[PDB]
Amino acid sequence: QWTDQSFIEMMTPHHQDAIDMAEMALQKAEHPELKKLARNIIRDQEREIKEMKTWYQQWFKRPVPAAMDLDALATAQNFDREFIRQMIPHHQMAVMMASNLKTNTERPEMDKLMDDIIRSQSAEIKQMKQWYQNWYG
Ligand SMILES: [Ag+]
Ligand SMILES: [Ag+]
Ligand SMILES: [Ag+]
Repeated sequence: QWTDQSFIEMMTPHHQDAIDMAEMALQKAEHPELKKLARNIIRDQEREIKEMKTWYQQWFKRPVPAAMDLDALATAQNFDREFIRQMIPHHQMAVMMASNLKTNTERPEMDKLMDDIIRSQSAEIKQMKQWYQNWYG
């Protein structure tokens, strides 16, 4: 059961992990589709980290207090395959957390953010699943 506070505390580094992996994709991705996805992840999730940080300090009067395998990704023969393998369940975790917080929060800021996370990351999961089939199925 997430609260606004615990959600931000956990979703911030969770998002940062996705961003870090997407950054690696800018260099190492094989398919242009994956590079485009990576750019979207960086743009959307950096923005959301910024919003969460701003709100956290407003609401709690203090800054946000400080799981994926980048090593495995960097050495994979197929970067895109390993990226998808890790990013799908990572995204699924975000969707799960967001869906729960949506039922717990009273804040319009969080309600809208949850909708964005659920919509965008669900769509990206669908894309990645199809690409995986096309490329490796
Ligand atoms: Ag996240
Ligand atoms: Ag993710
Ligand atoms: Ag979690």
